[PDB]
Formats: sequence, C-alpha cells, structure tokens
Amino acid sequence: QEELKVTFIDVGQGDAIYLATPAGRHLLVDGGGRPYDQGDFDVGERVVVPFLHRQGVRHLDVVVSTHPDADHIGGLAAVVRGMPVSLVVVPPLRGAMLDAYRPFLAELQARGIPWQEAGRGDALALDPDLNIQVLHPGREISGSNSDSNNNSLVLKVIYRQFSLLLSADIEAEAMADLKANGADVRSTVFKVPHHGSRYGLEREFLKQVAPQVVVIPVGEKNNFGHPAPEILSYWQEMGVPVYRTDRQGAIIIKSDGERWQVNTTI
Repeated sequence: QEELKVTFIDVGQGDAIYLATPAGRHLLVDGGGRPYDQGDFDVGERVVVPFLHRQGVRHLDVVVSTHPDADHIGGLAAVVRGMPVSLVVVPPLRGAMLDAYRPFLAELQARGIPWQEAGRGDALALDPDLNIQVLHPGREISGSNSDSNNNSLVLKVIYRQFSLLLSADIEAEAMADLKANGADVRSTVFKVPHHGSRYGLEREFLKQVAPQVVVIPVGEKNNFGHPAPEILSYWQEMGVPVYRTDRQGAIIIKSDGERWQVNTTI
C-alpha cells in the first residue's frame, strides 16, 4: 500500500508516462511519440531509459504503445532494446496500420515479449489495487479504422478515489463517441491529448471528465503552436490548473488513493 507515483517525463513534444504502482509494478505509457526532431536524437535512448534507471527501474511489467500509426512508436523501440519488458499493449491493429507495426512486433517476437491488442472494455490487470481500464478505441470494423489519432488507446487508471485519464492523441470525434456511449471519464487528473491541440476541444466530453488538474506534455517551440490558446482558455474558464512539461519539466503526481499531490521540476 505504497503510494501510486506517476511521472510525466519531460520528452519535449511527446508523451512518456511512467507509473510506479502501489504493489511495486512498473508501467510505461508511450516513449516520446513521433520524432519531429528527425530522430537523430533518440528520446528513448537519451531521456526515457536513463530516466527509468534514475528511478531504479530494471524491468517494465507493461509497456503501452498508444498510437496505431507505427511512426509514433518512437522511443519505445529504444525502451524494449534497452531493458527487459514483460508485455507490450497496442491498440487494435488493422489494414495498413498492422503493416507498419510489423517490424516492431517482429522484434518483440525475437525478444520473447508477448504483445496484447487492447480495446474498449479491456483492462490491464497488473496491480490488484489499480484498475486500468481501456476506454477507446472499439474493435468494430467501423468507419475509418484508419483514423489514427482518434483510434489511439485511452486508459483510465484508478486507485480508490483517485483517477487519471490518459487520453493519448484522441480528437473531438473520439471524444464525442466516448460521450455518446456513456464512457465513465470523470477523473481527478486529465492528460490532455495531442499536446493540447485545439482539435481536442469537445466541451461536452471535457465537462464530463471534470478534472481537478490537467497535464499537458508539450515541447517548447514545437511547430504546431501547441498548447493551443483555445485549450488553455478552456481550462481557465473551468478554473482548472494546467501543468505543462515545456514550462515546468517533469510533472509528478502521487496518491494514496484519497490524498494526492502534483509537483513539478522547474
């Protein structure tokens, strides 16, 4: 019954979220995403794996690759090459999406690392005190299975009264679907999708999340103007503090399931 500790690693314009669970399990959600820095600097080798060593991690129980487009795998390649990984979770892979993932999945097979496709209604049993629910995407052969950002994996991490919604890169169309299907998205902490892009502004969905604080992993002087002013304005309208990795470095959230705290690096 150690506290849950979640670190949003400062990986620039990218997401990498390390969760140390109460029982002592190690979970990594993403590893920096698509290299907009042309990949010459591998954020996985240079930032993520060294971070995990500095936190004392020697193996990861679960690695989650949230995005169905394989050129978003990014630093996760370096993670599975740089330390033992017991399980990789990916979204439902279909069509050309599976195609592009095939080299990564072949490396997993060569390493003996099982992978699991996860979709709406699944859960990642890892720690008996943590409920890790997969809310999105569904598995239906539906319209635009190929709609990449909107079919990224959404996870809700629950420890008693504390919850964290890891929204990956979803946009307003996915948010409307989640709202329409009654997804239980109300959360203590909301990870804003796709670095605060304005295309994640779905007010009915965000009203239901009703977060106490939000976290934006986002890079300084990224090419997209992230986080969008419309997104920052929205959280101001709601009175919700915004934590950002570009301005504040790594963001650390700790909780015993009743009390929780957010701290920053810079």
